[PDB]
Amino acid sequence: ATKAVCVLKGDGPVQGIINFEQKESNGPVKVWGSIKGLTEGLHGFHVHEFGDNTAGCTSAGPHFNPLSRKHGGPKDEERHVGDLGNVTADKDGVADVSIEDSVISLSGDHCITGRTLVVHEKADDLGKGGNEESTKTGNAGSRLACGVIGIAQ
Amino acid sequence: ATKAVCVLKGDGPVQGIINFEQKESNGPVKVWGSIKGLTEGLHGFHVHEFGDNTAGCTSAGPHFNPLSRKHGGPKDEERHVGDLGNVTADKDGVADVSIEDSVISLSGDHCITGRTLVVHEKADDLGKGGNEESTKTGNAGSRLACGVIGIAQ
Repeated sequence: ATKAVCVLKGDGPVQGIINFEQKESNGPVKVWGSIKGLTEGLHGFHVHEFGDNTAGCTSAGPHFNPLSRKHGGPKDEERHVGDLGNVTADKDGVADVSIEDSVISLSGDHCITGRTLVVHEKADDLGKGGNEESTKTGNAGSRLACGVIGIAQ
Repeated sequence: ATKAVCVLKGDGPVQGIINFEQKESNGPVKVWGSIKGLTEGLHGFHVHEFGDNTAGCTSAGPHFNPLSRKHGGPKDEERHVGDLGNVTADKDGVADVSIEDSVISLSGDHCITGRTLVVHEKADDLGKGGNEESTKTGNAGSRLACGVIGIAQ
């Protein structure tokens, strides 16, 4: 696939549509779209391992981390595959997403189609938060909204 | 042993959890779950082509038919990869699913992970209905509930 999509929905007002494009299978994935319903500021934006919503966003499980690295920001060398850092919501609760990432893929071993994209409660501390949690999850909080990533047209 | 899962949802009361499992790359895919909120009797059960929920179950597009074949029943040679027949709702609207299919897969050209499972309004006529529509969609009509097929634990 060269296109994927995620419709992000949760228990609250957080909702959004996230588009993925990877026109070259060994090039970067472009991530763009919008999320509304958020508190102002920074929110962690991760790929978790399972496209399982059988019990809400918790059942997506951990970060997508198949190389078993430690948690970082997307620009770190030491990062999970799913560590896509933060989106930023304006004063109106709207987050315009514009990410380019060379670690996630739409195919192969780092393929994220069939897994889950999560927007979290607070900001991802990009591994620099100063406690044990920071280097495992980024302290980003609860899961506000999520959606299994699907093959798009 | 690769596993997949689907949570079905729509604008109405139809809700279900469907599980997929394929022990071996060549082997049969086991499909199993429950669907509630259905009118008693038979409902088309199909894999549609995109994991796109952006406008409800309608985004999911057509049947997953990569081999351009006529619609039939799962038991038929001539069918869509997506053609998993009908599930049966009991008098209380509950469909118990236990299925084994050897044309869908969780890998390869015929992989359904990132695609959409749809439970339809009507019985799918299995291509044995006597009209032009029968042999495209099986006259299963409306999409009651759908969900992107995601990677399970």
